[PDB]
Amino acid sequence: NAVEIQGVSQRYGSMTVLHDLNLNLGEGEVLGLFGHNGAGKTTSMKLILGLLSPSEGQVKVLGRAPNDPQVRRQLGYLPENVTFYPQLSGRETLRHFARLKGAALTQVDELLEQVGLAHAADRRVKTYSKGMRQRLGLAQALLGEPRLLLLDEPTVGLDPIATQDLYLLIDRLRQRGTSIILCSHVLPGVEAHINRAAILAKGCLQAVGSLSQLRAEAGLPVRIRASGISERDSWLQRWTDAGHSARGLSESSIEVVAVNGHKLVLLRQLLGEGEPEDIEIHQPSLEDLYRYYMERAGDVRAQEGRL
Amino acid sequence: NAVEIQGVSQRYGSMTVLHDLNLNLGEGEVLGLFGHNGAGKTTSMKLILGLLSPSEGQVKVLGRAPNDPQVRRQLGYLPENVTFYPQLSGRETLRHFARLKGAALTQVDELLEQVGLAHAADRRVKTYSKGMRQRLGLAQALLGEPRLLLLDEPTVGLDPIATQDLYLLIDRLRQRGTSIILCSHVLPGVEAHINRAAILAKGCLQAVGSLSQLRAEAGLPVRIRASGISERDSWLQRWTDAGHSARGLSESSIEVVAVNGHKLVLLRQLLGEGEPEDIEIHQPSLEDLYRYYMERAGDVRAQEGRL
Amino acid sequence: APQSITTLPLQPDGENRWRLPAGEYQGQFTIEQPMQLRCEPGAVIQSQGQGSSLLISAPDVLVEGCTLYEWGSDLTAMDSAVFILPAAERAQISNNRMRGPGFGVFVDGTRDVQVIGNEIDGDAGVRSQDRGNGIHLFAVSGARVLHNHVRNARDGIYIDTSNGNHLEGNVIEDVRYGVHYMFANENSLIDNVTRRTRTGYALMQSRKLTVTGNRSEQDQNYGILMNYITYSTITGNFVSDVQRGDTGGDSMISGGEGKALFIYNSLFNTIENNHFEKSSLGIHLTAGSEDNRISGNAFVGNQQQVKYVASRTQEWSVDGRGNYWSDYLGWDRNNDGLGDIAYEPNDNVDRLLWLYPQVRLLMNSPSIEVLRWVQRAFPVIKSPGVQDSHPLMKLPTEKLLT
Amino acid sequence: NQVWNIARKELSDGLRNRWLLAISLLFAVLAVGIAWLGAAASSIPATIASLASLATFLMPLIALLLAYDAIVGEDEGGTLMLLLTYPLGRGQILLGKFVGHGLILALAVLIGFGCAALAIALLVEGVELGMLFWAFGRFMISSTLLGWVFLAFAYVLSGKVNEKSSAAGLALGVWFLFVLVFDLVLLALLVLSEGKFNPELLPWLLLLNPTDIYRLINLSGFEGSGSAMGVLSLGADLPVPAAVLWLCLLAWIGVSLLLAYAIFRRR
Amino acid sequence: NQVWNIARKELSDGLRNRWLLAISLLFAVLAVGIAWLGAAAIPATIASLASLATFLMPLIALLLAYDAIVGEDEGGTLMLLLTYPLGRGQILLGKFVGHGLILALAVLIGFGCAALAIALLVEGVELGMLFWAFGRFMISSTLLGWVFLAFAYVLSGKVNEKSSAAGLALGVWFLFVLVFDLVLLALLVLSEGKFNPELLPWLLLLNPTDIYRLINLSLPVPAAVLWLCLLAWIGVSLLLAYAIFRRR
Ligand SMILES: [Mg+2]
Repeated sequence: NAVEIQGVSQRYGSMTVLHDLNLNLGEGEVLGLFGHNGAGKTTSMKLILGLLSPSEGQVKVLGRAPNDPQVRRQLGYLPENVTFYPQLSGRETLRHFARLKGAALTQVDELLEQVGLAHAADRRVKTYSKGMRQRLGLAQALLGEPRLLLLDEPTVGLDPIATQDLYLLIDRLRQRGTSIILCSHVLPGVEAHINRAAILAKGCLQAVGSLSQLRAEAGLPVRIRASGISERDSWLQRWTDAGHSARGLSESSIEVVAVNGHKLVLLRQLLGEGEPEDIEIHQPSLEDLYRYYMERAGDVRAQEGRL
Repeated sequence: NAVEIQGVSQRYGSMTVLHDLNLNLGEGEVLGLFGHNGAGKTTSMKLILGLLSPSEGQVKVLGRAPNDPQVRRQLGYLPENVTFYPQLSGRETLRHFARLKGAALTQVDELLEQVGLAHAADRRVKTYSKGMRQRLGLAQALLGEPRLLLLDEPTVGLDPIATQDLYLLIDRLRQRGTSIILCSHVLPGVEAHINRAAILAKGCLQAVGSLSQLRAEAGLPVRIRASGISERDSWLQRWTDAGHSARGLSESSIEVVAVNGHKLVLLRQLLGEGEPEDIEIHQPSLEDLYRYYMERAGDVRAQEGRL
Repeated sequence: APQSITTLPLQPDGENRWRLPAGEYQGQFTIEQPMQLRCEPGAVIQSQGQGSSLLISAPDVLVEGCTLYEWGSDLTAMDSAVFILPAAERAQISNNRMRGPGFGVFVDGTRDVQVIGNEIDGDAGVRSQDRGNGIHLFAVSGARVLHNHVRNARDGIYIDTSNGNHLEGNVIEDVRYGVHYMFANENSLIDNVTRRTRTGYALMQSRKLTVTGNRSEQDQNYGILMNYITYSTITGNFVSDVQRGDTGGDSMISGGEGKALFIYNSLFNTIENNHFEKSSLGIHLTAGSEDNRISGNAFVGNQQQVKYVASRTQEWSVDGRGNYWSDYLGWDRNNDGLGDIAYEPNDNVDRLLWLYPQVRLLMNSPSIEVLRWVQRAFPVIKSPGVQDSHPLMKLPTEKLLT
Repeated sequence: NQVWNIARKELSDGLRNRWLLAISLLFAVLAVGIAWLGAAASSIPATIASLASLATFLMPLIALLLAYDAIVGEDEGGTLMLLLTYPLGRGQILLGKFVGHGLILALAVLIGFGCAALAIALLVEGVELGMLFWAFGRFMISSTLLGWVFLAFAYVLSGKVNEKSSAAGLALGVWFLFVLVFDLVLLALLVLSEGKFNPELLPWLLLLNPTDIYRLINLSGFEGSGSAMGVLSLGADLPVPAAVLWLCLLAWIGVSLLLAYAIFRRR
Repeated sequence: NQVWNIARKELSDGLRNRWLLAISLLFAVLAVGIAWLGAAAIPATIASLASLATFLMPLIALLLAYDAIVGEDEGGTLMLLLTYPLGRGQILLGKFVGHGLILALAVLIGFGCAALAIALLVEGVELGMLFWAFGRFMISSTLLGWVFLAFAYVLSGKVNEKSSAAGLALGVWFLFVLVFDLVLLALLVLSEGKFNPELLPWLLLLNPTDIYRLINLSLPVPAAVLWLCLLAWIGVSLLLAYAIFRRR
């Protein structure tokens, strides 16, 4: 396993800023830490690196200790809102970062092409955009053969093509065997590429699992909309006694809500009879799950429309 | 009719950075301009505010002149990235914009309850986060009953709870009768709240309309994420030979790119043979629609997961 | 001690005029009769080393052309070469060569004595404390000592309480004091040159006297030292390169770093048209000696121009014409000879160094360079010094350098 | 009016600058300290030329500390692009910034020369209170004008640059040039030519430096010596009267403010 | 060794600083223009050059390295660099080598043209005394600059923002060049009954600019203690900077 956090408890003074977190990241998975901007996410991201030390437990990066020099040669990182040395060049910043991590200089000009920075290389860092610097900060994270990545807000300021092309680079890496970690604050946009999310509140760790495992645990409805449905009335009432609200839409269509523990028993009941006619399933998204788990154990909702 | 851009061919340096768009806007609709980091979005965002001059074209904001003071009272704006005045307080910088736009000073406290900032009011702006400045930057835009918002990426650096509730405030102002123009770059996520999108690049307006109108205009496949499948190779030897690109996401979880006439008949294979634990059907989103229009006119996709 | 008549003098003319032929002589000699004796150049009147060699007691004696050698050295009994009594009025001592360890010309109580054109080489081995005076003058009125050459005596031309006398054109080399003055009221001295001397001109307590055209070349620690001189006139003196050293005795002065002019308690005197060149101190003005007419000099090349340890203002320009200063960084818009801005030679930080010598370690600091510049920007902190409105732009002493 | 509504911001933003209040209290404790040393020595014409030299070093400094980031400090802060979408013009958010920063310099020198008057009327016994009020009234309404000149310079050098790190380099360059380089270039032109370059043009070269026009106004009545003036002793060769010297100081504002508006209008 | 790999960065980043290149050009013109007024107008001109290099070589050192640590924390690259195979010692000592060779070159453009203006404009300068008095001058001016380099790492590591780092770097520059010697003069001319002036040659050792001028004026102490007291001010303040940098 890549990261094996076995019950750590980080504390600054008297208060415990991270209370009994216990994670386990497999070597091919893509994990996403989601929490508010307090001490929930960013202290746990530092404990994986060598920046802090667990005051009650221990971590295990790649089956070692988190500050060994053999570890950090095969570990990228990308912090949120970095600005590099503005009088240097694009290429000379990477050639400086190549000698520190021990990666060869031949890998530098590949990586400037790999993030699409070859046209704006050999120019000053001060005449770069916000999204242009994020390509450079990504390019140093792929130095060497990184067996672990920690991308903290990797897609802000980027093009929507370049956002989409970034996750194609991500999905290449998680098939090549390098587990990575996302740390984002925009949940649609990462919710297609998260293999298993690790949403946590202010203090503790709330829920970790796959997206199927979160929706099966958090009882939350689904919108199983189905057009072209024949005969419309006994098909309508057979969900009402089943415990659903069948909306008799006019254009031979029936909207079926559920609780998604009865998910699979309705899909074959919509597919096995022979008249589904181009249905649409609308699962509850990640921010709806984020709305649930924060309201489950860590606040109240805002007033009717406030924030 | 809020914004009636009628044949604006903006050229400076005789370069034609904005070539002949004809963009209306409804009285309550929420338009989304989703340009690149080039000449498309940010040129047309300046023409609505009146601070840029329309070379050979008319811009009739609110049926009046684009730079009257009578329309700038009835308009709000939020810029790209602001750090307002780091020595001033929280209330006083909002009280400063109150006398500028001519709003009454009773409104400056109720916005600080509306924007969740009353806990952090009367404090220095150099102590605010990136999120709190974006919270403050919304509060000046809602100042003095605004009838045309113009927000550029309003949710960056913000909490996912506060991101979700900000769109409720946007949905509050749509029902109040105020047109709103979002200009974002994080397009998966803003598609749940816009009523029409305006995707443009290479200067020219490429396409416009609602999200139903673009999918009708552009035949796009349906992503069928299937998690908890029987075996990986039992299906990826079959869906690939069926002419459907299908990748992997985990140990036992596949996604399937259909051709929309074979979505349902191949969903018969998924349920009637080897039933998984969860099936999610994705509509063609705003993100994948955005990829089509740039490939319609302009740039070709990258190769082997670069960029 | 024989007499001058005990020699063999050949009379050339019968008007009491004698002529001693070439040939050596011996012992002391005494003039008791008004005999105008001359000498051939081979008349080496060499004494044995005791007594005053040529004592003169008669008036109107024209001693000429003698060559004296090795008289006594008892300075208490005044072993001179030529002793001249008060009754020996109007003596002429013309063109003589002297070599001996005592007084060269000791006169006292005389009137109109003339010591002209002589060469008095004093000593070589004595420590400049027992060599005796070159030309000693003790309360004489009317004297005329002209164009002599005294070398390696003790304290040069000593003058004690002599009222009216001229010192014209005499060369003084490698002695302790060049010219010493003691209570010599209404004196005069013109065009004298002092070279390599532990004090060039001692001017002690003598009033109303004229010091004009004199030269001081490479002397030690005191160029012209004036103590308690009143109504004097210092016009045209050239004092050059007063280097550091020590006087060796430290009797009336102390050792100095090199001062071209040291004014001590001199109240009224005109110090004009002088030239103080390349010494460590151009002029030292003590606190008791103030308000005297000092205008027209040339303070060139000195490492520190004026030393004035006071806080009283001192204008150094009579009738609107001042002195030429080498470091005067001024301009001249209205095309006169005068500069346009006044020249302060001393800062406030230039007087902290004189008051406290430990500030010499801090003298190269940038804060000191701040402290020099803050006075130039803020004149409230400028102590009232030794400034002169309208300084000169060109050298006024263009002739004294030859 | 909108010009006062944006002036009320800068009046409440410049007074929270802690770097201003350090060097505006430094202007108060030095103007008392110069006037206290002028009381123990008595003279009178040296404390005018030293107070005018103190405000030569500090009233350009407080003016350039305030307004070097007035335009470019709002442009890269993002709040300038927002402000043009308010019912304003580019001429109102510059004249409003000039009124807002101008009342700070009118108060930073009323603290300084105000406490200098109380360190003279309570220190020098038997002083003429009419002559004190007249001389320090001329110091108050002319050190603002020297301050408003360098305020209008700072709007010129902020609109031209587009990065705040380069605005601080130019504001330090303008403060070095006008205060203690132009006084040394004019000194070195007079020394090395020995006053024979131009006997009539060189007094008119004082009018191309507003710190020298400032010193020539306050040293009108109390001339005294020439060595306290130094390079400012060329003012006796100027045939211009005193009333035009006020107007030549006001013309340094209006030329360098209309230049500040013409640069900002094509930002 | 990775202490050199981060030193090659700071050479390339320091030489493109426009603020440094403005002052280092201004340092070289004032070093010829003082030498112009000392030859056309040699221990008398090496003391006035010592007062010049006491003004600007602390100012050059504080312009380079006031934002060395806290400028990287605000830029976010400091948090990235600690995740590299790098100790906190090699980042600080590697910046000290990298910033150190800049002002070891800035005196070679500073005094390299000043020694050119003396050896070629006196014509009989007796250059055998020059190559040892300027060899002692260029060495001792670098070590003065390395003190204020190590002073800049102490104040950068303590603060949390780049704006308050320049507020302390200006404050350290005012205190150590022209406030410490003015309170030495104020302890002399205003206090004499409670200020022993024989003690004052030992209080000159508490100021690295003062130790800089004393090895250009050759005094109760020898020269070799002053070289070991200037090097101890580097070695203590770098050890102080390393102790602060481990507490971020
Ligand atoms: Mg003149």
